[PDB]
Amino acid sequence: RMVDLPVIQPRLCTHARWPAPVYGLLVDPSLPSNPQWQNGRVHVDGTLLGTTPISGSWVSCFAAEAAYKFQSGTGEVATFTLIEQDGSAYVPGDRAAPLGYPDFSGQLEIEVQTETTKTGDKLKVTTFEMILGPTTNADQAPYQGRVFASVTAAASLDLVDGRVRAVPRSIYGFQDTIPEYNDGLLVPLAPPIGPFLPGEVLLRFRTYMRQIDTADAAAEAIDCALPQEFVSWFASNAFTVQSEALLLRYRNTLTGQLLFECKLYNEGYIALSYSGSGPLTFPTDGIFEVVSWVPRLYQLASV
Amino acid sequence: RMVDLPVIQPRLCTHARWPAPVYGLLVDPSLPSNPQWQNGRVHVDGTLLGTTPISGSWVSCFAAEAAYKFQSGTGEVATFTLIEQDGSAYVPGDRAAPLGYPDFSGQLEIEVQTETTKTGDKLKVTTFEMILGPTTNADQAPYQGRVFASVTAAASLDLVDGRVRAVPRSIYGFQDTIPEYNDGLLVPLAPPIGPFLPGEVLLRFRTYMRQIDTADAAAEAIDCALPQEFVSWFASNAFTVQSEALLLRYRNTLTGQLLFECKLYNEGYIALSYSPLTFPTDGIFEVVSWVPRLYQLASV
Amino acid sequence: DPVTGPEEVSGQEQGSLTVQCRYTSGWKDYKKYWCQGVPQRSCKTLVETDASEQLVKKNRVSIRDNQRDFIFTVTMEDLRMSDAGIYWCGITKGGLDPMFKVTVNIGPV
Amino acid sequence: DPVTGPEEVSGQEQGSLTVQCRYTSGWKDYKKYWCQGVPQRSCKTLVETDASEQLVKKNRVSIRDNQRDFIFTVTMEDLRMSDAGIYWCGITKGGLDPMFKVTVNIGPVPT
Ligand SMILES: C[C@H](CCC(=O)NCC(=O)O)[C@H]1CC[C@H]2[C@@H]3[C@H](O)C[C@@H]4C[C@H](O)CC[C@]4(C)[C@H]3CC[C@]12C
Ligand SMILES: C[C@H](CCC(=O)NCC(=O)O)[C@H]1CC[C@H]2[C@@H]3[C@H](O)C[C@@H]4C[C@H](O)CC[C@]4(C)[C@H]3CC[C@]12C
Ligand SMILES: [Mg+2]
Ligand SMILES: [Mg+2]
Ligand SMILES: [Mg+2]
Ligand SMILES: [Mg+2]
Ligand code: NA
Ligand code: NA
Repeated sequence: RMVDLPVIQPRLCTHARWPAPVYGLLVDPSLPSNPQWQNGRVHVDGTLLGTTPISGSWVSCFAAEAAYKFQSGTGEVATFTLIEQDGSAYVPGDRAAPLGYPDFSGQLEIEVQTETTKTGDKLKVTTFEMILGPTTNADQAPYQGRVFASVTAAASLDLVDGRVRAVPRSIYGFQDTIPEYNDGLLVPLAPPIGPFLPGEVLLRFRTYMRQIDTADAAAEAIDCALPQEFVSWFASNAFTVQSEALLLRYRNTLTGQLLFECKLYNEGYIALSYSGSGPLTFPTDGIFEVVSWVPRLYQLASV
Repeated sequence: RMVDLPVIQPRLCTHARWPAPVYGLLVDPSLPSNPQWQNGRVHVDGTLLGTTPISGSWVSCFAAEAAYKFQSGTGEVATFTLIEQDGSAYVPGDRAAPLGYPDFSGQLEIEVQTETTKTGDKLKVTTFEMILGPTTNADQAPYQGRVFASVTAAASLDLVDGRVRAVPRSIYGFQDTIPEYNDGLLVPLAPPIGPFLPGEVLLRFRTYMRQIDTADAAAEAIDCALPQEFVSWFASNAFTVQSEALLLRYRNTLTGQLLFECKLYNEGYIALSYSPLTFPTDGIFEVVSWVPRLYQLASV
Repeated sequence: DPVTGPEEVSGQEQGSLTVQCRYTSGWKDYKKYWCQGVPQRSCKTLVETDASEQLVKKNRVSIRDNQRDFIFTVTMEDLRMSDAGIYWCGITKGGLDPMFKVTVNIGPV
Repeated sequence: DPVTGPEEVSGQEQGSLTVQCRYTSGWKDYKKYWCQGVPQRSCKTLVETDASEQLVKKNRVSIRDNQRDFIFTVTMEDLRMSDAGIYWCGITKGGLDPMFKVTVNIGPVPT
């Protein structure tokens, strides 16, 4: 079967690096051209790269066996022994972390189901604070299956150890650089996105994260190369690659207007020919359609 | 094109009624046989039913223009004027609520980005409490585009009105009954799942919700008829229906062992012949052929 | 605060108990009620007035609104041991009602 | 509490300031440091001891651990106004360090 794409508008899609809707579609030459994102990375033949998961509910989340201890001056401290989010054992291998683990930096608020021994309460949802990166003094090693989080508390929360699923509540001091995967040491990583022909720039699917910011009210953008629906589409179909890249058209299904042509490289990113200096945003109610295979040197018409 | 199914194990799928992974696959004759869920409802031909959305990030969420006022004795009160989660205007029509709105009852903790005027803080994430149903004294009308939530506070949180996306943090007093969609009046609803032939029971994809429980530590289960990946798969493919139902086989991808045979009815639910029985979640669903609605299955 | 009551009230089996919920003058011509159970805003309304001073009794519970002193009085009669739990003084309004939590304890005679 | 310091401290340009971080006896043989910036646990370490009482001087920050009274003193010299912000008294350990937030204010000299 010839490679095709799901008939879904980006505005109805799921983001691949933060569990939120896709809100924007744009190119921006002023941003880093070859980001080393580890989630939202898939090959057109279906191979998942980095820590990319299948389901959008795995994105920027983790699962663990949790052990709780109270330390005066810090609060309730959680030691998370990581597990793959479906329950199967996590073994350090050719990826940076368990599938879906956050691939950005900053201080992340996470939510977990906690059980207490305090009389009159049993099940509650506790917000924890967890530093991600870029460098920490907390010795985070998700590659080895262990991370530390804490909640500021004057007395012990009296929590019972057990299994948890952690979901992200907010990001503080966001930086789009890979987190501390292995206490400062190196890990296997999906390569930087690229290369691009001269004049080609990355197409960005953008969402905005819940954030903590003491001084700035502007929304915090985060980009991914492909929406999560495209990731599971390629992973489920397992197409055969018949050339070097795919020529795509982004067109309004109602009006028929062709908005642009772009190139979907085999390695899982989309390029547009754009010479402008500033960011150019696109409507999100179009549809991507595969036109044909093209060589990597195929020259696109500029946006 | 003949109908096919995504090659994904259930344990790797997204739940369709609460934003969490699928953890369980089971049938249970002791549960209500014909649930009237409004999310996770799709026709095999691609038609979305009820409030079912395309993306798993819309499930049990909403979007709104928020207006905040402090009321002594209650706290900071939020009036949410609902909008579809992509920003398009919500118009009361043939559905119970904006797409993806929760279709269960209880007290829901929600999280929204809030902006404060207090010096030293600007952007924060505030947890609100929002009663869903089954009946409330809060006059919730998501069908009409307005719901109310509150934060218990001794003084105002000093929040700025604006647009928000609300995601579910926990459920309190969960009940699998449709919420108060219209201040007690009735709304257009997807019909109850069914019917089933004698001996056929609903196949349930199960996850467990983050919960607030003062006395019980057991997990809070919630079922859906189809995983979210199946919903968007049918919605994007828009297959042609050639009969009444499709016969499916659920087999171990490694061993090849057939675990059970089932029927996927055109209306978007799976039935098995059973007289609670849980199944492994690492199998694959494979379409065998179209079958008549009266096709009798082999019992599990 | 719009409505205040006793934090805890106790009665005896087959007996009665009385709860006084005081409110501010603005809430005179609103309906008052006595609610039971949690979650708070899905509780079962046991009895409710019609915004008058007329006594209304349903579900073993009676209520009388004093609109001169701005206090409505709730009485629970023929108490059972199962009557213990969480209750609320309520004022019916559009949206979120003014409510006050009252804990009820029951014992033998 | 493992480590305590001044919640707010002020100095003047081209001048100096001193910060005292007191700790409990159990942390004597641990490394002590002076951190800068937020998020807390991604701060830039300006100066750090080697768990001894020997004085350590970096570009403009000094640290000396008094292990009899259990106080390590941080000194910032030749202050500039860009030095204002959030700082931390730190004790190096595996995992979450004991830390104390210090807000530093800088102003000009009255003229
Ligand atoms: C107490 C929680 C349920 C509440 C919850 O946090 N739900 C997640 C959500 O609402 O998004 C339980 C229910 C099922 C549990 C998971 C499943 O049992 C599968 C798996 C089993 C592993 O031993 C531990 C991780 C992992 C993944 C478990 C983590 C804790 C979960 C998620
Ligand atoms: C302040 C937030 C961003 C932070 C946030 O809440 N992100 C969601 C998450 O992290 O899951 C902003 C950024 C983009 C906004 C959305 C988009 O502008 C689209 C849409 C526009 C409508 O006027 C209001 C709803 C809706 C859907 C907006 C709700 C508020 C959002 C989501
Ligand atoms: Mg380290
Ligand atoms: Mg910001
Ligand atoms: Mg009503
Ligand atoms: Mg429960
Ligand atoms: Na009301
Ligand atoms: Na450390």
